[PDB]
Amino acid sequence: GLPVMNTPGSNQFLTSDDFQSPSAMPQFDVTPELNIPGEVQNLMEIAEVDSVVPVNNV
Amino acid sequence: GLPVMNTPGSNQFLTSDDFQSPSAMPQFDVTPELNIPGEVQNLMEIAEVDSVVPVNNVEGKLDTMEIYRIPVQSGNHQSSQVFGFQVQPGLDNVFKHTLLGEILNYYAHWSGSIKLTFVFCGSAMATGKFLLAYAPPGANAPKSRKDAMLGTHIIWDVGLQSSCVLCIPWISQTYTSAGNVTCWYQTGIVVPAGTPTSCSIMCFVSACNDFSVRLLKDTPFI
Amino acid sequence: GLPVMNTPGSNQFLTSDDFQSPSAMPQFDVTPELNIPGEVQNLMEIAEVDSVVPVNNVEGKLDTMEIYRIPVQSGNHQSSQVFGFQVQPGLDNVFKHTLLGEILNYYAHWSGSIKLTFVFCGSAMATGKFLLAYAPPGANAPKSRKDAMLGTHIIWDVGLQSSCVLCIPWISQTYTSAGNVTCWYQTGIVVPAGTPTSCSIMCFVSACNDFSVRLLKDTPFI
Amino acid sequence: SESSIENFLCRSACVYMGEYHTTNTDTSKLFASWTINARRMVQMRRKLELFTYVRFDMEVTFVITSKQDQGTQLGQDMPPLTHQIMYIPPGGPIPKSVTDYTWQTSTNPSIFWTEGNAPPRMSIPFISIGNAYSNFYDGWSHGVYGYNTLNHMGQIYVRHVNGSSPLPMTSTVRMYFKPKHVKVWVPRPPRLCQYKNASTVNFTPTNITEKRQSINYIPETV
Amino acid sequence: SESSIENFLCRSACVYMGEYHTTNTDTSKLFASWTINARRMVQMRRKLELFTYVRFDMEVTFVITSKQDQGTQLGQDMPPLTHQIMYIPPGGPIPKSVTDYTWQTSTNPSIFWTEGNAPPRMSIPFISIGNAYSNFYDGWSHGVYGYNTLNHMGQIYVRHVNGSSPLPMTSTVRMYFKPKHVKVWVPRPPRLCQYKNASTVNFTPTNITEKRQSINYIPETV
Repeated sequence: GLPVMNTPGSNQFLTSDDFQSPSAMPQFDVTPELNIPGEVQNLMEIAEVDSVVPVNNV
Repeated sequence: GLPVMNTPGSNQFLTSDDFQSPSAMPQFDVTPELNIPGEVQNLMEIAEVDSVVPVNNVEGKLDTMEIYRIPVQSGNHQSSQVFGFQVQPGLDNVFKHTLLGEILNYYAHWSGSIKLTFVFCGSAMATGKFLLAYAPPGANAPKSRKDAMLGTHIIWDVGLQSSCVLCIPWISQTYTSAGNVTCWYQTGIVVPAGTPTSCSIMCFVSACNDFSVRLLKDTPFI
Repeated sequence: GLPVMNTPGSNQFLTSDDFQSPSAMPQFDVTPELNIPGEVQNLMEIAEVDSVVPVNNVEGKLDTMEIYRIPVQSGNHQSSQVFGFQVQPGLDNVFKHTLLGEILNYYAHWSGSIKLTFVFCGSAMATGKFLLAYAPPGANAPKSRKDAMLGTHIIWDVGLQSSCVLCIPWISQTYTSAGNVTCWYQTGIVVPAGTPTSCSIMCFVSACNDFSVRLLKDTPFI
Repeated sequence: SESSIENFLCRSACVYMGEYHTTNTDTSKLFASWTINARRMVQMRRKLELFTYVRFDMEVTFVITSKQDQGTQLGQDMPPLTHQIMYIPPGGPIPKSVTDYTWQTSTNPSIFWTEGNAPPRMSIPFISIGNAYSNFYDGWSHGVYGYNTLNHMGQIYVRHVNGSSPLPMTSTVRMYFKPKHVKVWVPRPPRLCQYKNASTVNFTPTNITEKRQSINYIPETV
Repeated sequence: SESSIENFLCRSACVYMGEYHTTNTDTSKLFASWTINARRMVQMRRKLELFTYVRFDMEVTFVITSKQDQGTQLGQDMPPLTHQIMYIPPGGPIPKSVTDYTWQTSTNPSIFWTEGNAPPRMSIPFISIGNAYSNFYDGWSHGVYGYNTLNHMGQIYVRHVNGSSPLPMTSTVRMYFKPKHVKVWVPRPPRLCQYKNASTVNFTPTNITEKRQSINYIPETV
């Protein structure tokens, strides 16, 4: 039932794929999140901080 | 879960397929497009441009600019032939390496209509007449000026026009079975004193609006 | 992503499958259709055409036109038999290579009804009578003119009609167990002076509107 | 409904079985080749001769097997083999060896495939500058009788995609062919002669049908 | 519609065929390497020289085969082999041996794959800080003529993912390349010269076209 046709690219492991995955511990409730100060969303938040230059590098 | 059934054709690599593909750099924002002049959507835009025909492709002059010039000679020769060729792009060596010819050799079946254009490059004081005659495919080339006049022709007076344009309808491919064009001296060239002797004709070929090509293939040039 | 489960039957090539297929020339515009006369939708349109039966298929005349002519002889013979055969297309050598016979040998089970047609090809001055008798499948062939008259028959007077048509209802396939048709001299042929001696009958077979065929197979002829 | 044209023709068959090697001393035994005409498979040939003009798409599936030679060398640990299957449209270049540049041209559609997967498959549109194919042609090419240039449909080449100095193996290909979306015109009578060659309609004279005892003979009813 | 830019270019081809071993004494024969420039595959090169600036995505499929050496050792029972395929963006580190740390860096996208499965495949966006690639550049790098630094597109490295002290096998890779979502600008005349090297536009002078008998010569009509 439900005729189906395998396309090429089947049964390969591609390192950059984004598929669903089976969970190994389904009967497990994770610890809730805590509001820790200083959350980072983006690496530009680190680059936009002053830092001291070693100009006298002789 | 979700019962599923593999059909034949699974796990093959077909060279002509059109499937989705996993991207290797998803965290990457591409450079935006820039509006560069001269964008092309279609190869017919290249074929519909005039290009110069190497009509004088005889022995000795194949690497000079002299291949492009038709040699009009002076004196009284008012029945002789000036030039003649078959209209067969892609196959015949005259039309083979033009802009229309190079595009036609990527395809295996093509058909359309062709525009020819002739230009007289003489001095401003020269006058005379020519006869441009067209025979359909299947018909023989004319052998005189008289039987060329009995077909489809046009009388071109270079003292009044510097150019004459010609559209040819029935063109395709598969000892010719093609049409041909010939030019005949009606009068001869008359000059005043203190002018150059010889004169020249050039020829331009292009494609009209309707032109079809099918079955992309390999080009037989490299 | 999208959990999926392969069922058995995956990655097999089944000769009778009906799947999509990748095209090898997607950048190709096919030639448009032309309205040619004589389009066929169904093989019953070929079987429902008359074709000439080789009734006189005896030894010696199998490569001449004489195989198609039934030999009516002159004189007074007003009880003898002219011809007789079973009506079994596809199997019997009489009906085997007609237009209806060749179509029936591509199928393993078929059933329908048949139209026969007889034509008298004599001179315009000949007159006489024949008896055309039909026995159902299971019944024996008649042995005289009298017991053929006691069945289903028709009296055909060739001085008034040149042709006589006959529909046969119950036809199928699996020392015959089939119906048969016979022809008997009722009177004999009467001529005036200065006419040819012998005369001939021809026969045409076709299929009526209801005809069914099943189980496409190989043909046993090449 | 089983006598419809589509159910009568849309069926698969093996049309060619060739063999080709990885290394040899012949250089023509290193690839497999087949010109695609519809007059060299006796399966579909007689079924097509009932019609004068046909128009269909084509679907081709490939079944490929390999073996190692029994010459001298055992203990190998070879990876799975790769195969290239190239279709040439009518009007494309033709290779001469397996090392040719014509295997790499951008206009011949090609399929790459490795063993263990599902069998490969590609589909072809109606490739003709005319409006239908021609099963019959009463005339000349331009001069060969019976053959015209509108029934060109292409070729198929197969080789191994090894590197340099490979291991000796020999492969076999079966090409399976199937027509789709079929339309026919002008029915013809069947072929009452054994086919002699694959280009003409030549034959020997054969009898019309088979003989019997007399014109009155009917076999005995069981 | 078959002369559209997308149908003219969006087609696959083999661009590189390398070989690499599991164990050797050379340490450069233990991995496979290819710099990705669009001037070293003669298939797509001449088709791209009709345009001045191009912009496309890239799709790459890999076909990989293996064999065991014929040296000494048979009777093995090896599991299926694993292969690593690493792409380096323009500006990433380059390995020197198969044991390098650069095979493990988090910013080179990599694919792991084992034999018997479907062939691997990844897709690349338009990677240029400029707005289009350049088929032609009249100038200097900063000094090499004709070469600029905006056509960097990356490299490809392949090795075996064995453990320690492996078994001797040799593998071969075919890289198949295909462009998608193609846009072109500023058409150019075709290349009437055979290509000499893969970096410059150098050539030898060739004739414009081929010769004929005279300027009046037309072959005889059949």
